[PDB]
Amino acid sequence: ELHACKESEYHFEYTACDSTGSRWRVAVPHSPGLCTSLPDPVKGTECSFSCNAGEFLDMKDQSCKPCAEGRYSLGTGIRFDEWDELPHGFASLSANLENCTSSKWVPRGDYIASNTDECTATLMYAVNLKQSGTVNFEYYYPDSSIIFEFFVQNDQCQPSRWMKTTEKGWEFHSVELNRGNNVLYWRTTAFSVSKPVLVRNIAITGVAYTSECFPCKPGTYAAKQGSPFCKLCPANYYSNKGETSCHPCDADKYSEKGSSTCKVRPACTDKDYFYTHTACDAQGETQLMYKWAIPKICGEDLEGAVKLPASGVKTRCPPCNPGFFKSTCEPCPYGSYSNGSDC
Amino acid sequence: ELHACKESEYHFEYTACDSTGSRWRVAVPHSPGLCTSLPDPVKGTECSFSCNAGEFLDMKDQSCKPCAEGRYSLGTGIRFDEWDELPHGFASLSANLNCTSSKWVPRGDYIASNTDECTATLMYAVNLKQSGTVNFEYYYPDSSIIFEFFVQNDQCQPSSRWMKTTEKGWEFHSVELNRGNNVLYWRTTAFSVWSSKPVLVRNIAITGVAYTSECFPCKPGTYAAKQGSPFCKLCPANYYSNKGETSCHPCDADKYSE
Amino acid sequence: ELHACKESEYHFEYTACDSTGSRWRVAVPHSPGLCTSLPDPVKGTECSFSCNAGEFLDMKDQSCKPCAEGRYSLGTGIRFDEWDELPHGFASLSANLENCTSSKWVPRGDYIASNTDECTATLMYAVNLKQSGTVNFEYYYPDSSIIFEFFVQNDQCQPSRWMKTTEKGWEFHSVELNRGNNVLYWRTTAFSVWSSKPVLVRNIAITGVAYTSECFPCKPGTYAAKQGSPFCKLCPANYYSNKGETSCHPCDADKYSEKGSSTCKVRPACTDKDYFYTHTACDAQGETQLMYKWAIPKICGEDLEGAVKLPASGVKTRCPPCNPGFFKTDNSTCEP
Ligand SMILES: *[C@@H]1O[C@H](CO)[C@@H](O)[C@H](O)[C@H]1NC(C)=O
Ligand SMILES: *[C@@H]1O[C@H](CO)[C@@H](O)[C@H](O)[C@H]1NC(C)=O
Ligand SMILES: *[C@@H]1O[C@H](CO)[C@@H](O)[C@H](O)[C@H]1NC(C)=O
Ligand SMILES: [Cu+2]
Ligand SMILES: [Cu+2]
Ligand SMILES: [Cu+2]
Repeated sequence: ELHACKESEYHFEYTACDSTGSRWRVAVPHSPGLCTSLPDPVKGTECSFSCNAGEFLDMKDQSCKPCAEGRYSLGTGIRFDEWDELPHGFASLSANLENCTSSKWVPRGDYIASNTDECTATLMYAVNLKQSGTVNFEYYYPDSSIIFEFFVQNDQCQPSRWMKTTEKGWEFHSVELNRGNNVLYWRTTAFSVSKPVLVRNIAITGVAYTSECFPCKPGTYAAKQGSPFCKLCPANYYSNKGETSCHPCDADKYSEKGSSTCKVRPACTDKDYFYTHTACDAQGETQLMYKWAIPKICGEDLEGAVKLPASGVKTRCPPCNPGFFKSTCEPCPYGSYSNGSDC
Repeated sequence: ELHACKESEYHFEYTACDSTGSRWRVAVPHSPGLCTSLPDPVKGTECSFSCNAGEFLDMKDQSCKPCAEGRYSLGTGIRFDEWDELPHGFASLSANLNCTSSKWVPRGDYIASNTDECTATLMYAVNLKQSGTVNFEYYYPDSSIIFEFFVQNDQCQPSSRWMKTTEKGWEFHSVELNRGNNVLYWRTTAFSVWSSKPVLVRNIAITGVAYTSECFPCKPGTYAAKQGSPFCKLCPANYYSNKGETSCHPCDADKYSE
Repeated sequence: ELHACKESEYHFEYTACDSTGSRWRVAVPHSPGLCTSLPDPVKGTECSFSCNAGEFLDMKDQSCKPCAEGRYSLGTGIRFDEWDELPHGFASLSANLENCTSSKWVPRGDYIASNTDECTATLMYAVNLKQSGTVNFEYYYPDSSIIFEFFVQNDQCQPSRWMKTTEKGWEFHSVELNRGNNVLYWRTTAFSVWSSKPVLVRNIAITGVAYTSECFPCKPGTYAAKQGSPFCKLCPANYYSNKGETSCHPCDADKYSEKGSSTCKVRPACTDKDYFYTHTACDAQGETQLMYKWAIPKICGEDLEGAVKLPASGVKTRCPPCNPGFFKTDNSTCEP
């Protein structure tokens, strides 16, 4: 009476994991009572198949496929790059150490920000790692006035906690996590003897045993298949969802790095160009050569825009730097002093 | 904020046929709100692609596949081999020429006509999307009863009318049909000569209906060996089988089976 | 490489209806392979959305819009107001009643006409109503010498069939139809031995066919003012119009226009046939004055040369004796 469903009406699904850990790849119709003669169940993977980053589990043949072009999988983990609001699951508990309740870890923007005043602002995440994994987050440590603590309390609530200062770049941090219900804690306190502490790209690995491919967000492009992270489109290039490559933008429009849509180039203003003076010539006269800022996003064709002023007239230089004798001054050797005219 | 649609979620489907006949193979999630970045629509068959008996339409590559072992497709047609009750769509209307009781009685293996002098009409109003034929096996043992099978047209205009005697076993008959809503009539009126054996009809097969159809598992007691079978062969006596079997298992020594 | 298509290329369309009756509003590019990231298909209406007369189904939002000005939608039905030739789908079958094959429903013009001679001329239409609907047709029945039969056959070809005679106006008729492949019949028999007057049928409108129609620009000579009009009103006399016209454009004085005329026609010069003579009532002295008048639909200009003017008349001429049974007074105004 019923049909014999083709490949389009029956989908593979895994049974409930037993005590030993065996699963059966049973065939299930998409809606009840639509077909019979389903394919016979076969042995599934032993409840621990974890596809690597950039891969998804194909049910037809139980193996990790390398995904498609322009799409990312994030693997058996999650990421918290967005910080417009507090991401779901994060608890921004703030308590006075002994009102600072209004002072807590605030979602400043692309990065979260710590409280500058003297208070205990804890950012806590409670994630149940089904598999052994690690956490990778980028933390900015501008000043030593506010201390940074990152300790993952374990499954039994059982507890090197302090993070060293970061210079120059954002730096990178990573700790190991076990299979227990690990609860991550990000807390900062100010001694009030300021510069807030910033956190970006919280990456927790070993969560769901399997993920699914995700289209690249606007402003992001992925070229090769199986990309754990979808790269960012360069400046002056726009993009959309699922774009394999960034489309070049028009000349009259300017685009920032990873921009969803192009923005019209405004007319150049007096603020755009900056004055400057170059070195002296053979006669001792320096020529001033006005320059535009390298993030030049304005157009000369548009009316009402001040052009780069015509400069370069040779103007006699003042006496050269002390300790330097000339008109290309060279460093006078040690043991001789110069005021700019003679050494 | 939606995951890219995997091969297992989106199910290819054809758009509504336009006036010219162009169709699009749009990709649709099995339930709304699941996927994004679905495969792009492509041109489909021109609203008239039909797969012969024993084949089905595979949407992935728009062509006819040979089905599989132990399954019959019936093609672009229907079949009414079962007669335990009156099949759906059949109107066993009987008009006096009271004879309300007399009509085409649906015996299990075959349908039997009336024996008395009452006009019993077995009507089937079927809409044929494609020009096809109707085939059936009619038993006509006695000539006192007159057997008429005439095809009415789409505009109800009448359209060889009578049938010949079927001596020496069941015979086979077939007439052509048309694009319209042909309405088939089976009628037998018995002359009151004070004497008859009712006319018997089996295996009504109408082709050209509903365009492509899907494969079905073989009915119990019937087996199919190779893919593409338009019908499941009957298992030999003393042997038995079940649904979907490619062969008939032998039976026990202390058991018999027709 | 392909780029995401702006709203100028992808058009919303409905997938094939399933057994339960659910559809998906898939966004389909106009030409294959031009874009990606198309809008996600959403749930459609349950395969039975029927916009009323004067409304069209908007794909952007699944609701019935009131159409635009100057255009009609005809609703979920069809109309057969044109009868210059036999409309497509109509079978004017003629058969002998027992050679009368020559007799059939002739498309005389804006109306169809039945056969005067003794023969059976059936006007058959086979329309598949996807929805329950009605048929509305105006029929003219001048004389009873020719009988009119209008019966609707069902899907199983299994059949009030006789129509009433019409006096004065064209009258209006309507019956009900089912969801089957209904076949409408219009036949006339001429059982009268001595003659005849043909039977006329106009404005056959069958509703409930395709579940949805599309707005159509109004034909020339027709204007539509309010949106959602299931018909375009005909322009009055001396007014011309064209396709999609919201209002009928007034014509020039030298040109005359019939009702529902696409283009104006130059007024010919007045001829002796245009005016008709007549005599008015008597005066107090018993003299009548004749006052020639132009015909009510007079079409001719006085300015054009070669046109005879309205002749000067009104000379008092003594009336003959008044009507029998009527006696005149001093004012010669006879009273009963
Ligand atoms: C105490 O904390 C509450 C919570 O934010 C705050 O509304 C209140 O102003 C504080 N009291 C002070 C600052 O005196
Ligand atoms: C008369 O017709 C009815 C059905 O309408 C039927 O049940 C009844 O048996 C008939 N009478 C005889 C005597 O057969
Ligand atoms: C009757 O005969 C044929 C069709 O049967 C037709 O062509 C012919 O004109 C008819 N006769 C007359 C007198 O019209
Ligand atoms: Cu499904
Ligand atoms: Cu490009
Ligand atoms: Cu066996």
